Amino acid sequence: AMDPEFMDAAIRQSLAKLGVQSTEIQASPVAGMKTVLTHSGVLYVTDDGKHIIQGPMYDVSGAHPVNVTNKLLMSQLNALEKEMIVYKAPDEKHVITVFTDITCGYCHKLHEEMKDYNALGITVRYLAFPRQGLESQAEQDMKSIWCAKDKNKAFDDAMAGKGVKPASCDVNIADHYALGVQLGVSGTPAIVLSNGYVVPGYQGPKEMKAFLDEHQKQTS
Amino acid sequence: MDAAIRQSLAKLGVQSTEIQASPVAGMKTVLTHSGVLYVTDDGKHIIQGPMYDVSGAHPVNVTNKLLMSQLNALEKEMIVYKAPDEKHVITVFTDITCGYCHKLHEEMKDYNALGITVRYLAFPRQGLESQAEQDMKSIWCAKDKNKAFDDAMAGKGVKPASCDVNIADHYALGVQLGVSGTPAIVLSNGYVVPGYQGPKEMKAFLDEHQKQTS
Ligand SMILES: [Mg+2]
Repeated sequence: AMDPEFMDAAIRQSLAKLGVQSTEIQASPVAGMKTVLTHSGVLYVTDDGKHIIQGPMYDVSGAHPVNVTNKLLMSQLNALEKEMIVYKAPDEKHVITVFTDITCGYCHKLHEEMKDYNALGITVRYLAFPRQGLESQAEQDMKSIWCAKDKNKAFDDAMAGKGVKPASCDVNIADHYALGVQLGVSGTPAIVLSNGYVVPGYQGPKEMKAFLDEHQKQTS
Repeated sequence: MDAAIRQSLAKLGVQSTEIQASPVAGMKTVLTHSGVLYVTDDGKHIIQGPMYDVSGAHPVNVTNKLLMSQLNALEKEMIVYKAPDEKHVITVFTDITCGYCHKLHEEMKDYNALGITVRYLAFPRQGLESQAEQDMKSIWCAKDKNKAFDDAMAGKGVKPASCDVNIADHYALGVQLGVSGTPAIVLSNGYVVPGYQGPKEMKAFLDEHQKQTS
């Protein structure tokens, strides 16, 4: 608190040379490296800022590798819960957070199946991840959806093909996009599980439920 | 010994061929058949390479810089086409069934004429035991390797041969360097330029790179 942070200052200064001007520096479990969040991804940086390596980092001590970068990011993820468009399941067995795009093919398929996911005990929470870019057709539309009085109704309507009624908001979609990139999201839909594990591509309700049951059993 | 690292890797089905120091205290550079992993001494944490030194004016990929030792150790099984007045040396992962590899090769004199020496290693895109692998094994086992390579590239067939070369060694090093296709051009500090590049473009990039890395 009254403790100076010379070394984190070296990290910021180093990244600045690389054009990376906005950073969030936290601890990493690897001795001599810090976790460094940027808009373009997570970087592991030595304390002195001289060596950099792209995330993610794995803990392989247990029976399966866990992505500790994503486990760490679950804190940032869960802290956007009031901006998530949530479809809760009656007796929740599992919660997933999906990065979605209203022009995304399998995002349409997934949303169509929302009832089936919910029937299986799976709650789905959406964050926005527009392919086209951080300033484009989908990105602006999704800002309007996210700022609606009833996000569920708005989202359902766009996905149904009814178009989107505009609105303006505190929410910056760019926050969702950066979290996604940090998590390693390389396209939509991107399904993020409770410990930050990002599922490879789309899984429908039956397969997802099966996978969630095992993921839960084999993660602490 | 690095027992903990090796134990961790074995749990994952990974085969280490070399474990050595890294710029990070308590973390090792681990060379595998699928790439370079950075692994803590205690066997617990892993980050996939490469690592970058960002202290100088320009970032350097230190993983590939380190790998240049492995690369240069293989100098005697490279097929070398030296430039009369050598100003740069590049190493090229090639495949005799790769279209741009023939384009690159047929311009060998023009690269040489600009002062660029080209050294080949084999990278059979279709993996080991493939026909490309076999033909290139035989090529690399010829007594006149340049004669054999030119002739295969010119369509005059490949004389069968056996020797100490194990193409898998070339392939693995390529994968470690980050080679994901042929031809792949490797500069004196391990920097990889993917795909064919013409003589003039290559000469320009080499001059820029040399200025940046001195
Ligand atoms: Mg640390």
